[PDB]
Amino acid sequence: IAHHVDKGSLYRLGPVGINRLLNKASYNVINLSSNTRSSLSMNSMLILITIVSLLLLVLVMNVNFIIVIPVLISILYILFS
Amino acid sequence: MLILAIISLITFVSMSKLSDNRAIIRLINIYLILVLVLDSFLYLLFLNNQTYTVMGELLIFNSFTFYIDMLIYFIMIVISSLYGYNLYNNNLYKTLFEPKKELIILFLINILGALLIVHSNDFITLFVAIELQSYSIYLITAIYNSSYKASKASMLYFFMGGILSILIAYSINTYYSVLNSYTLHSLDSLIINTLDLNLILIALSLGLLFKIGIAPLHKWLISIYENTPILITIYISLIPKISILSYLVLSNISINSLVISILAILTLLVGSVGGLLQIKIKRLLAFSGLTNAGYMMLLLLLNNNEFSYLYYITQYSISHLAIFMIIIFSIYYINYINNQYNPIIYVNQLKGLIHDNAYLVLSMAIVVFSFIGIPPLLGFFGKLNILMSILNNGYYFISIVLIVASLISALYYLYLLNVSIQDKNNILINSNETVSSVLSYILSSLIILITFGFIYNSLIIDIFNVYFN
Amino acid sequence: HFHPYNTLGLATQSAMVGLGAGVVAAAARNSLATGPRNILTTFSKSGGVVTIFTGASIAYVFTYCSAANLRERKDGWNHMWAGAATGAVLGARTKLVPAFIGWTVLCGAACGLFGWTGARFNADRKASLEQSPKGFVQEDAHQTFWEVVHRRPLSLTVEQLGEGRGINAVPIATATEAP
Amino acid sequence: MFLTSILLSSLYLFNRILAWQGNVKHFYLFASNLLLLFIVVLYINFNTFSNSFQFNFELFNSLNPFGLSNSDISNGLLFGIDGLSLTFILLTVLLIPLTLLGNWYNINFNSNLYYTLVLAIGLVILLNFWALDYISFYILFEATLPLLFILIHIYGSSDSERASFYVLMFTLSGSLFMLLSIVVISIVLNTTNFINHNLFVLSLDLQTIIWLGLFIAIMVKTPLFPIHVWLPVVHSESPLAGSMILAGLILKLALYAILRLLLPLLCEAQILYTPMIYIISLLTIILTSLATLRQIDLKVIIAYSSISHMGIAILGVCSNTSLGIYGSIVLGVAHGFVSPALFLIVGGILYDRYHIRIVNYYKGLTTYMPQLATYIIILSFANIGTPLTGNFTGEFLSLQGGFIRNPIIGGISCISVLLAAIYQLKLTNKLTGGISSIYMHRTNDVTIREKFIMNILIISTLIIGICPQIMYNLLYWTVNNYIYII
Amino acid sequence: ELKPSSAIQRGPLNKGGWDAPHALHNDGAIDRYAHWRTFYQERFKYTRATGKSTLIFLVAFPALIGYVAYQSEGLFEFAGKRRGESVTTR
Amino acid sequence: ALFTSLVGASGLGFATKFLSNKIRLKPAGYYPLGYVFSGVAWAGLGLVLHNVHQHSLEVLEKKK
Amino acid sequence: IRASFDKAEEPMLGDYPDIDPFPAQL
Ligand SMILES: CCCCC/C=C/C/C=C/CCCCCCCC(=O)O[C@H](COC(=O)CCCCCCCCCCCCCCC)COP(=O)([O-])OCC[N+](C)(C)C
Ligand SMILES: CCCCCCCCCCCCCCCCCC(=O)OC[C@H](COP(=O)(O)OCCN)OC(=O)CCCCCCCCCCCCCCCCC
Repeated sequence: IAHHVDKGSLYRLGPVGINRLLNKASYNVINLSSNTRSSLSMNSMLILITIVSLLLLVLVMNVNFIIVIPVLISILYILFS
Repeated sequence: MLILAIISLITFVSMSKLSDNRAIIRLINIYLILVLVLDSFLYLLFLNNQTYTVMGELLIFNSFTFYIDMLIYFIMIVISSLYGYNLYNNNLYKTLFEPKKELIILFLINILGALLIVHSNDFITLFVAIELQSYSIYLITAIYNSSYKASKASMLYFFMGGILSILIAYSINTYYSVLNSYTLHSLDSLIINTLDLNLILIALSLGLLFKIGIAPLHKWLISIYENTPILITIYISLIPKISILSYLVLSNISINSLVISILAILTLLVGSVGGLLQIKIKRLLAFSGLTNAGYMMLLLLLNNNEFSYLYYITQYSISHLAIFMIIIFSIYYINYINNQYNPIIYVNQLKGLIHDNAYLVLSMAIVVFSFIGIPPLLGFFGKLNILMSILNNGYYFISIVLIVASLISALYYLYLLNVSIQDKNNILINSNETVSSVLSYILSSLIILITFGFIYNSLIIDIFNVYFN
Repeated sequence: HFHPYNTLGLATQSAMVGLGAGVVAAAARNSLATGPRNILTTFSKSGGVVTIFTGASIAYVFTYCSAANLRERKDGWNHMWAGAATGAVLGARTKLVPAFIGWTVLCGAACGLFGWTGARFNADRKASLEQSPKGFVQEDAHQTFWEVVHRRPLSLTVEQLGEGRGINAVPIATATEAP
Repeated sequence: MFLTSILLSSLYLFNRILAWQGNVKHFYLFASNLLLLFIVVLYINFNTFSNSFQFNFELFNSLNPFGLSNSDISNGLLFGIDGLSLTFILLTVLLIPLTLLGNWYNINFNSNLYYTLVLAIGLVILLNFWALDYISFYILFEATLPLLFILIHIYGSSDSERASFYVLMFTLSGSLFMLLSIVVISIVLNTTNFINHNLFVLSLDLQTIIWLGLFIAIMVKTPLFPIHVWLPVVHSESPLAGSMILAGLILKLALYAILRLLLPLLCEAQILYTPMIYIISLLTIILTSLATLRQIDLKVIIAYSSISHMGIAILGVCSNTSLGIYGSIVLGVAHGFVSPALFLIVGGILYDRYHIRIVNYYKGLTTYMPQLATYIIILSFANIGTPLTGNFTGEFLSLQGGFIRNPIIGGISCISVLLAAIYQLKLTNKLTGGISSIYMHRTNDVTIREKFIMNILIISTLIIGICPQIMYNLLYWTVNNYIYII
Repeated sequence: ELKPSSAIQRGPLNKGGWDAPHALHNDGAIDRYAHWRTFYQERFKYTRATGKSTLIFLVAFPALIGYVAYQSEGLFEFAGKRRGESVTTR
Repeated sequence: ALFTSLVGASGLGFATKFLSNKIRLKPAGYYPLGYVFSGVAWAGLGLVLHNVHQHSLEVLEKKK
Repeated sequence: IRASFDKAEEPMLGDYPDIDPFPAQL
């Protein structure tokens, strides 16, 4: 208990697993704007995707709300990992 | 009375020499002080939420906007004292913190453009005033032109402001194509039922919001805030936020907005987890602005949000302004000054700050526990009164994501403290020259508002009960 | 009361939507990238995004509709089971067992906490405090949610809590009276 | 004018003692000892025959922001006591000079900082027990944490940094959901108050939601098994006074907050949920006291001991019985006596001398320090539940009240008397006996100040142990208050 | 050309006081052992033994004590009892 | 009371002058006249805020 | 090494010698 439960598994839901989760997620969302040599073309193509993608989400969304929850879970998965 | 200041000022600056520039700003500082003191009494016009429309269905004057006006003047009195006063009398700090000739010109034209939004009823007044303040942020960014980073940032800010100005203009004319009207006063709550004004008013809101730093399009603003020098950036961070947000909070066009709710969730997420593994202080300090602009986008979804907004505004403005003024003072104690425009960058440079001017660390601590929301400080009642509006009105998943975002954002706030209260080998024992009395009194005043400002919470609410109800 | 779901219809609608989101994100990944890229590297150097969107869509809506149909009620637990299936699909990309178990448990808990607050990002209009009856009851009535009273009916206490612990339909005093 | 002239005199005297004496610690001891004199004179004028809140004062009202307010309309921050508050205040105030005593020669570098932070934490947890709003309870509930962060970070072991982080992190993260629940109360009732709040009834579906937000914060602060996680490291890497004020007063503050805040207006909720509390209480008594057996470090053992005793304590609170409430109070006060003495024995007499807290170095402390070994054994046996000490009165009435409400949970709750003895005597015989250790060179006997602290903290257990009736005059209202047996 | 100013004269930082002589011979083996034991969680990994203990103490034991606690709420009073009187309510 | 608001706002002014002396790495009583200056300034802000609250209460009384 | 729980602790240890457990009494 003092190793596998107290210091093992309660820290993975505690401060030792949250550090690794936030480390990975922050590394992903910082490297999201990494690749391009030019900041202007990257930001100018990033303004396009949103006003495209938000509009498509709202197209999906007024029809059925259940079929847009996994789309947002997957966008969070690709943005944060 | 900004108009008279600009008209008098640019004629006066055309005739002064370069060496006079500093003292000119001192004059303007005192000028704005006597626009607060000798002209405050106009609050007596605004009893019981009496609103005026001036220049013929063009500018709307209520007392919400009067408070925003007074807040913008107070923060300019601060920023103008930062440019117009010396830090020390060294041969160093004269070539590091030196105003240009035309700097105060663009400052007052910017405040003019930022006031003509919050006071605005029309859409072409909105568009002309956004264009005026957008030009002013273009030129305030590019005025320190002998810097590679500031010129690159001014170009980036030009193109990304041009897109989000043409998106606002497209939304205004899209609104006009379905209603022969310019006001949101025409809407009057019957029309929204029988008319699909969702996509229009939401696209208008978005094109206004992406200029703040809402999170799908947040990287370019963090780049501009890191590239600009240390004095330009405490102005261009604060002003478009409070101007554009107190426009959009005043006119309630995104209520039950699913898109604003997604973007508020996404803002609170990638602002708190964005600025975690970062080592530059303006970066770290600019993702604090992303989360605290996230807490506003919540209040856009609200009806009747004028308490939570204004209190958390003057909260964020004092806390903002104080934490930028503290790392101006830490520049004397660092062992390494690079980059003349931006002399402190890396957050490990303030490392031994408790052994050299320990009460600068007392100051830094008091302001940074207020960003977290610690209850003896003024930041907590701001987060509290946002929470009282969120839970009143049905936003239950928004509330727990707010809380998780506050907990994640406390980490890189406390990283400033972690670095500041540490051991340093070589401590200062005595300094010949000391810090400007009138300029360090401003930081002491900005702390005593944050510390002992929970006193007046009762008084303010009673005053809030009379002039807005 | 309720109405059962069409698992096949909602599943194939979500499959088409996930296919569309996969194509859009693959194109956005091409155009926001470096190196030698052409029209055919959309599904070659895709990073497997279309599998992410497709599997997450089909698994969440199939497990949500199936769990709602076998339980014959709609509440926050169906989002927990569906989010567990989504975490199973997202966690199989990392080909490890304790990873997979973590993705299932924590994604199911997060989606259950989502679906328990109403499963809505935005607000509900009739359920919030501001648009609901609040304060004290004006006269005696059925005390709805968000309302305060001074005294509650004891019959309601026996019906809601139980007939057991220290709790009775008659107070212990007048149950023991001399006549 | 009078009460302002007192402050203008006392701040001047403070400045002069600063200018002439470099330390303050004399003036801090003097001030906290005067606080004792003041609170016991308030105890003399205290009326026990009234359920009322006797000494009331409002701060930060509209009509008088700076000071006292006598108006027909009140929106400031209320303060006042009953018996139930006042007991803890007594247990608070006699602890405050002792921690100010407890580091009288340890801290050398920056004296005035450390003693100011320690006294300021003690004053905040004084005012925690005076409060009467939900918000004014909560403002001071969280005023401690910057002072605790700055105290644990600057001074401590080599691992000061992670411990100061965890005392901000977990404590904050539970207290935020506590704030959520406080907000939801304050927008339904439109009044945060410790006076009226038993009168209002909420819906069962609405009590069902509010109670989770307060209870998981009490799970964080009285560390129950899901988050009992910061407690050993924030002790094991604290300095001395931070560890004493933490384990003597902060845990009992959350034991107070489960009485003051939850049991009056969540009653009809609270009955539906006592088996969940009994799950978590039994499961934090069994599984933390079993994790004590495998420990290499020495302050960490007394930390997990504090977890096990608070796990016994809270199943008397939620017992719906007169016995359980009174037993939880006498456990809380007696553990607040006995436990900082144990943190002195590991931290003051044994870390100031050898500077290493690993258990494996320490053997045969009797033959060079007989009266320390005398202390170590009679403070060991006072911790277990060996009677005539007040710890057993708390444990016994808490186990009895927990046996009322559910007998089978009391059957496995009663084995805590065994499990609390195993690790404590397993530590005690390793410290007390054996040939004196080859690693430890012989050092000084226990000094007069340490023996002074110990003698006080042991007499004050023995008086409650021989006669627990000495403080029933405060509680006999508040033992009947929180009971809901229709 | 940008160096912090000449009027600093910064000096070294001591911690001050008395050099307390070493009352303890530290053991390398005991120190390495204890540093390995306190920081165990940064090298902890899931195996079958971890899975067994994490199943039984975090999932199976709370569920068992849960079932026992919810079944036995209002069963037993023993308060005033007699021969031939049942003590279970049910 | 009007007087306690004055004394406490002057105390806030004494706090600002103290903390502003002590950022400068000065002693506490470095320039003693500035305590009077800042105390009267922050007391004047207390005057203003108290009078505005007086008038707001008097407006609320006239609505009956 | 010799006991079963000592083998259960093996994949956790890193840069630690992993010596044979022997009783200090025997
Ligand atoms: C001789 C004139 C002196 C010049 C005064 C200039 C002040 C500029 C400063 C602006 C920002 C600072 C905050 C001012 C708060 C005014 C509250 C108010 O009253 O706000 C109310 C409602 O507020 C809100 O929604 C919430 C704002 C909450 C402020 C939170 C900060 C509290 C701590 C600072 C306040 C107490 C410090 C007093 C120190 C003795 C409406 O505003 P109002 O229309 O009643 O304006 C009053 C006209 N007054 C200025 C001439 C009197
Ligand atoms: C930083 C955190 C946020 C801070 C928020 C809270 C701010 C607290 C500021 C400290 C000031 C509070 C203590 C002084 C107020 C009480 C003084 C007083 O006069 O009490 C009045 C009360 C009744 O007096 P009255 O009704 O006028 O009739 C008298 C008839 N003989 O007489 C009495 O009943 C006796 C009252 C005894 C009060 C005992 C309080 C113990 C602690 C005293 C020191 C508090 C200083 C703490 C500083 C740290 C800040 C928390």
